[PDB]
Amino acid sequence: KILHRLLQD
Amino acid sequence: HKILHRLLQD
Amino acid sequence: SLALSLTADQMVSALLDAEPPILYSEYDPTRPFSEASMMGLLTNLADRELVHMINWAKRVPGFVDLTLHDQVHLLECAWLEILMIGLVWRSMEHPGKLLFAPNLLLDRNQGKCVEGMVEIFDMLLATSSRFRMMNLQGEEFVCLKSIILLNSGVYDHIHRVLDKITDTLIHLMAKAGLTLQQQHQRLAQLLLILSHIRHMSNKGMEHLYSMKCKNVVPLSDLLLEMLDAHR
Amino acid sequence: SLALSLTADQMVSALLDAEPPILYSEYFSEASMMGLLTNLADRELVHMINWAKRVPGFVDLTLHDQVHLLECAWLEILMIGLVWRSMEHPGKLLFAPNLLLDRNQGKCVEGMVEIFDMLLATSSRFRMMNLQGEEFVCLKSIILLNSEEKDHIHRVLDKITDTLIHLMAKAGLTLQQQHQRLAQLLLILSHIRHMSNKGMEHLYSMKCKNVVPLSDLLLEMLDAHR
Ligand SMILES: CN(c1ccccc1)S(=O)(=O)[C@@H]1C[C@@H]2O[C@H]1C(c1ccc(O)cc1)=C2c1ccc(O)cc1
Ligand SMILES: CN(c1ccccc1)S(=O)(=O)[C@@H]1C[C@@H]2O[C@H]1C(c1ccc(O)cc1)=C2c1ccc(O)cc1
Repeated sequence: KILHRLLQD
Repeated sequence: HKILHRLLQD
Repeated sequence: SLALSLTADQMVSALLDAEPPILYSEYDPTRPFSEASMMGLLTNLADRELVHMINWAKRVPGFVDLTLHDQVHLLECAWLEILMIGLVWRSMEHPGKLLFAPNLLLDRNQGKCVEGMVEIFDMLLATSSRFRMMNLQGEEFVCLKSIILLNSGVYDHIHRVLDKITDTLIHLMAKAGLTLQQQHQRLAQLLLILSHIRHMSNKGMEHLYSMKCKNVVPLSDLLLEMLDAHR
Repeated sequence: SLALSLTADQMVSALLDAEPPILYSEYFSEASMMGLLTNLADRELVHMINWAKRVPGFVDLTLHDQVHLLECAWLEILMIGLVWRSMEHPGKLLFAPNLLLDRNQGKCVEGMVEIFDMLLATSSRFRMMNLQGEEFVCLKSIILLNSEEKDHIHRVLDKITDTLIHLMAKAGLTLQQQHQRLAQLLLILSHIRHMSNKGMEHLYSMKCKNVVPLSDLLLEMLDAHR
């Protein structure tokens, strides 16, 4: 999910 | 008035 | 007022004495559960509990100082939270089950009978487990339940009374031998759980409204009015 | 870890440094009003995500848990932010510097005035308590974490409680006053939860509608509440 991408950075 | 209103008085 | 002049120990004695009775459900073991029969059981139980809740609230120090309109508002706002903290408290010594009544002890698979209920059942079980791990005391429980009643609809007298209940909580923890740091940490842990009880009540209220609009069971005139207050 | 080793002042300075900026809106109708709020919220969300990674202890959690916390807490966090910046504006919500709205302007969207009134009452409460910046950032972090991993979260929460008490004692409050103020602040979090749940109910109602476009990120957050 989008939230998951933003966090994973 | 509300039932609750009544029960609060009894 | 009168509440403001009570000692901590007097506050605790007042709250313990005001505790409502534990009621039985009208559970009928001769027939299997349906969504409807389950909802009927819980609704009937809650309705009978509400009448004792009203008597209890009038014995919470400071509550009867309020206008009737304000008393109505607080109970309208808080009634499901209050039923819920009661449920979680009496379920503490029943791991994995919710003790709705001495003759109605349910696990989550029985909660699945009603659409949307098992999710809330899981949150209630978790809250009960959390109280069990913290070894919540009965004296602490009555303080928290009174806090829910005074706080959940409050947005100066009410705040002064809430401050007294905070004093009473800390007093209880000190008496139990907690260090000063342990006291404010525990105070905080318990009050943060009230946010989760609020959450559970809101989710439950949403579903209760859904059920009424689907005519699963007849709600009492009282419950109809309590429910309507949230819509 | 190193989050639990922080002093109270370091915890406070860390939270202060992590604060997001105050964003401008693109300041009518149901559609226009919702457009403005949605666009704002969407931009704020990106800053919130990077703010959370600076909340001590948060990045120690699994990505799974980090996602869960933000999905649960994002409206609470937007709301406590709003209430904070509206404190010195009695009867008004400062959504943005160029977007100061009053309860009447909240009538433009259905069901929104009720939430507006609650937000206003919360702002009024913070104003009366004279809430401090250092207290606000602690409360906001508590919302994120509250709303061995579960023990880690609880260890960090205790630390933030310690930090709040530190600020109060440093401010000269008596022991009795500290405990009372700690309780007063944490009970406001119950109200913030309540407002979030009510608002979320409206959001995933106006969604099923298609009133406004709402963004992919927002749609995914919103979807997690159902
Ligand atoms: C209202 N809820 C609900 C959720 C999904 C579907 C239907 C109802 S709920 O939050 O799970 C609520 C908790 C507990 O189970 C429900 C429920 C209930 C309350 C009133 C009512 O008319 C029907 C049911 C519960 C309950 C009942 C009595 C108690 O003492 C404590 C909790
Ligand atoms: C979600 N709400 C809502 C209520 C009625 C109709 C539609 C939405 S709400 O709770 O009132 C919420 C508070 C504030 O006003 C709403 C709202 C909002 C948030 C996201 C969104 O996509 C749309 C609107 C608000 C808001 C927006 C940005 C902030 O920084 C703080 C609050």
